[PDB]
Amino acid sequence: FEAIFGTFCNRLEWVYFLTSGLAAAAHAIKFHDLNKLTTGKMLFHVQVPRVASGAGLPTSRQTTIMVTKYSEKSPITIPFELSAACLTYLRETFEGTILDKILNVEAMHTVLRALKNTADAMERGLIHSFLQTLLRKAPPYFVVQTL
Amino acid sequence: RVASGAGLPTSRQTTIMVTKYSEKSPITIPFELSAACL
Amino acid sequence: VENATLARQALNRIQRSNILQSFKAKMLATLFLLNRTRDRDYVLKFLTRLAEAATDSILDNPTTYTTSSGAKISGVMVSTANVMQIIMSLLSSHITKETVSAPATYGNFVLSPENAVTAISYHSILADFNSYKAHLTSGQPHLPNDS
Amino acid sequence: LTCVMRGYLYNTLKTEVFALMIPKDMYLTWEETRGRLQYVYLIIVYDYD
Amino acid sequence: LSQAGAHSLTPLSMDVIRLGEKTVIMENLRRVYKNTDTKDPLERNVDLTFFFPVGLYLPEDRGYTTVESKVKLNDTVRNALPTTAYLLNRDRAVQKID
Amino acid sequence: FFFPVGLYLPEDRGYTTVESKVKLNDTVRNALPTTAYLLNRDRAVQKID
Amino acid sequence: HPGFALTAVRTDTFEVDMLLYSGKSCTSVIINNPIVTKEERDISTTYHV
Amino acid sequence: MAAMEANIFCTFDHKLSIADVGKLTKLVAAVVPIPQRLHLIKHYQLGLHQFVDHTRGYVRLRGLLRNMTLTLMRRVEGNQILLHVPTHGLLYTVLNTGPVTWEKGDALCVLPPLFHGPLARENLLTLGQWELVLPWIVPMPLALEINQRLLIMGLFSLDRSYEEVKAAVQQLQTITFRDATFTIPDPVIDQHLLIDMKTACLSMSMVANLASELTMTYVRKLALEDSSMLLVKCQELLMRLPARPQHVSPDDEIARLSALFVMLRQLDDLIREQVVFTVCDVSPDNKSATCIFK
Amino acid sequence: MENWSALELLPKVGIPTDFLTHVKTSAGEEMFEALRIYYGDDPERYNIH
Amino acid sequence: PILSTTTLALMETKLKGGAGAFATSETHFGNYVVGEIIPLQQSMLFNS
Amino acid sequence: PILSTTTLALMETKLKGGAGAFATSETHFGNYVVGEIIPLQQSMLFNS
Amino acid sequence: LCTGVIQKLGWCLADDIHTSFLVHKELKLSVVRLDNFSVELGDFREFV
Repeated sequence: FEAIFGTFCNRLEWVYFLTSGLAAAAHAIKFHDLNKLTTGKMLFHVQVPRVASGAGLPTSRQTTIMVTKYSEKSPITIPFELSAACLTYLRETFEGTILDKILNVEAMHTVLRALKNTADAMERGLIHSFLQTLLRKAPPYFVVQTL
Repeated sequence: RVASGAGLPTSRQTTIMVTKYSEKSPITIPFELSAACL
Repeated sequence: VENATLARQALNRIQRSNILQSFKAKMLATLFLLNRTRDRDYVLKFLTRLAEAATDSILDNPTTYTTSSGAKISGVMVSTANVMQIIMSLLSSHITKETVSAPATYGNFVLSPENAVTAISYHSILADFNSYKAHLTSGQPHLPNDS
Repeated sequence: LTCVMRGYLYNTLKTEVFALMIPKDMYLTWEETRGRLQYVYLIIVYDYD
Repeated sequence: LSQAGAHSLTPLSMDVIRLGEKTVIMENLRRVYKNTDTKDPLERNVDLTFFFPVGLYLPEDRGYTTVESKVKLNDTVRNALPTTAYLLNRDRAVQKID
Repeated sequence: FFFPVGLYLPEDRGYTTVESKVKLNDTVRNALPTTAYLLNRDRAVQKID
Repeated sequence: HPGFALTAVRTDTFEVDMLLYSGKSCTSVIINNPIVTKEERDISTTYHV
Repeated sequence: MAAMEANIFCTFDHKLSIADVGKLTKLVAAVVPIPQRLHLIKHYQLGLHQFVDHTRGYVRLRGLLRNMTLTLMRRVEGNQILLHVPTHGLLYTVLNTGPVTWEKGDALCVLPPLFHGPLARENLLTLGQWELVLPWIVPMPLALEINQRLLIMGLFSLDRSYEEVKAAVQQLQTITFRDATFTIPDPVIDQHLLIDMKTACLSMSMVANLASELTMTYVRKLALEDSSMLLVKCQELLMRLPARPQHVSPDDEIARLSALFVMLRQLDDLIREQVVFTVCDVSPDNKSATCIFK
Repeated sequence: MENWSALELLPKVGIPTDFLTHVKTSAGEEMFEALRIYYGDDPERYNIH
Repeated sequence: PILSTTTLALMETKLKGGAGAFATSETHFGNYVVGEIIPLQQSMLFNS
Repeated sequence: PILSTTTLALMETKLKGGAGAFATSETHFGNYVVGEIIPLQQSMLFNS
Repeated sequence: LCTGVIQKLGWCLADDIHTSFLVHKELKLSVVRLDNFSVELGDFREFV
């Protein structure tokens, strides 16, 4: 004999953004017209809490404060591909035999598996790009502990 | 895969097939009986 | 286990050099570690690193080796008598004498008739042939279980 | 024989692609590393000996 | 922004820790980079810059010693003039730089 | 296991860390390395020459 | 020995597991639907998202 | 590995104002080069500001631009630029960049921009001290006489005083092709220019050797009897010094003419860069055209 | 030399995988034998003889 | 600063010495030890 | 590396000394002790 | 004339280029092999 016991495919873990706890630091909004904007600015207006003081001593003043922040840009990309034989066996059945049905269901399953792997890669890349954009503005511990 | 950012060449789809084989190791014990019982 | 994250392709010269460095460190550190030191915490840390270091099997029967009150068995450590009783005496706060389930008999596994026909014809065995044939004709590309 | 003028080299039904073979002595590269795309040419150089 | 979206909620399990009435979610990201290609960005290569001298000359008008009970060198002008330094490798092993 | 016998130290880099613990006679039969001493299976000295 | 005290400088890189902490909703990320982009060739048709 | 991406998305990581995107909306159907091809590229490699040297070698920029990959601009939006790498022999619209009037039928070349810098005063996407330097698209005879005057400047650079070169550049920089003046920036010496001069002198020596007596004497044989203005204008650049030919042969001289055509081709390829656009119909405001052969 | 068409075509039982190291390291350093590491999608599984 | 001694003798007391001996810095007449300001030759290759 | 020495007196001050002496390695003017890197003599005699 | 000649044959993927061998009547002949390749012909240009 040769005793082919078992053929084993892989089941990938379907990790999403909101399933991970890293989305606790995130505020995930979906906005369909995102590519039509340049940048998102945010404005803040603070006047300071002053304090009275004793005479023979200079005092404070009302100082307006306006601060402004901006958004960021980080596109991502996954290039999955399909052979032309897969597209040929997906649409075009012929001769009605058993093996033609096997090739058709194999074409359907490789397209489905490529789509699922592409979606999983998109989720992992979203987590990765969020982590990159998070780490690119975090100061080290000694800076904030000094401050 | 992981979705890479701009200006970075990313990996394409990749499938890996491996094979594991069995190991045979037989065992044997000899033992003898006389003809006085027979 | 301390370099699984970092290497993701064929190894570099620096990577294999760090592997050799960790070999020459831990081989000198961990020979006769029971004969060297006999504290509870380091031995427990070494044993839990040894337990984490192995990978789990591809096949696992979940209902066998069930510890009473519903616990499950990860692994088994075998040794000689003196080393085992030294482990017993050194860590008494972690040993529990418990009755677990066990598979009562062997795994009776037999070939199908079509397995025998393929075995005499093409000198090979594909186990659970009927499940392969039925899932192939149906189109479901994932089996429930293997042989 | 069936040759091609333009396009890829493939079996019928496009089940598998066909490769181009060249012997080692006719093979010639002029750079230590290659780009993403590279053209393949033909060179007949004349030794006027 | 908070008015925009985040309508429904679902429960899911994770692990937290309590530090001065502040509960914070502990997380690791091995499952997102298990059999992937890109490097995990929490694994990082930091780099320090070391420096050491070799071949100096301490002044002899104020020369002294503090290990005269611990060490003893013979009367040698080569001993009393530093030209080599001794350092360690990434392994604990004596290296020489002349 | 491996060990040197008869290995010669330099004199220009001569030093001694252990002088309160031990002191030897000035004869070079003790000040030139020509023999060595190891330990047996039991903790006992032995001489290799 | 010449009249020279060369002072050596060098660097050493270390493979280091860091850790990161951020507060809840420290930044808001807006996204959109994925954009399927086709690309056709004779031997295969790749895609882009 | 992955194949060749027909569509290339570029992303401006730096923050754009509305005026820059408004200027970029006028840049549709324009040609831009890229050094490498990826599906999602950064904005530094796009353009030509990555290759502006302090040498400012126009032959160096020309040879570098010849090895880039040409693309067309499309679908300008927020921090994203579609680039279509065009395929062979298909129809494509195009928008002109340099101040050259275009006609129909004349093939076009791609060229580095003349008078590059702040002197041309181009407000093309200036951000992070990086400009968007657009390669010019010129017709055939403009690029031909540009390469010709560069090679003539190179051949005149040898064994001449510096003020002789300064008296030559005021003659050779003025090109008035199609009623629009143009100037040659910084004609200097370069090792690539040395390579062009070496192959030019070798090809000139070879065609001087392979020239038969009838080719050498046809100008005198025509100037003894015929008379025209063009004959006079081509005779005055020649030097001073019915007979039967000594020896002629058809089969030898056709081989001589084939090898001579080969040597003139090996001289011609220096000034003729490449055809990259073949115009069918321009827009009547001379701001756009259609083309083939990409 | 194993029938990889028989692996890709036949229905396969799914598992939660656990390689100790990264799987491409295990392929590039031969923990196993006959490692089919084709990239993209090779359509050679389609034609059946 | 990194552990670097000029003589092999003053190196040897750093190996007979106990933990934290690398942080010190002793000098002989024409010899000296500069010690490491952080025990990374004492601990980071010694986690075992 | 195994425990080796040059003189009987230096082996005497090694063996007479306390536990952990065999990990150290001292040197006299012309005599020397190399010490075994693991305490195998210590462990193998101490479990006895 | 035409000391060398040159023409375009095609373009490859620049990653499938590898060494294989041809066999004809049990005779090995080692080859460079280009898997995903498309032909693109052109006339004989020349250079001297």
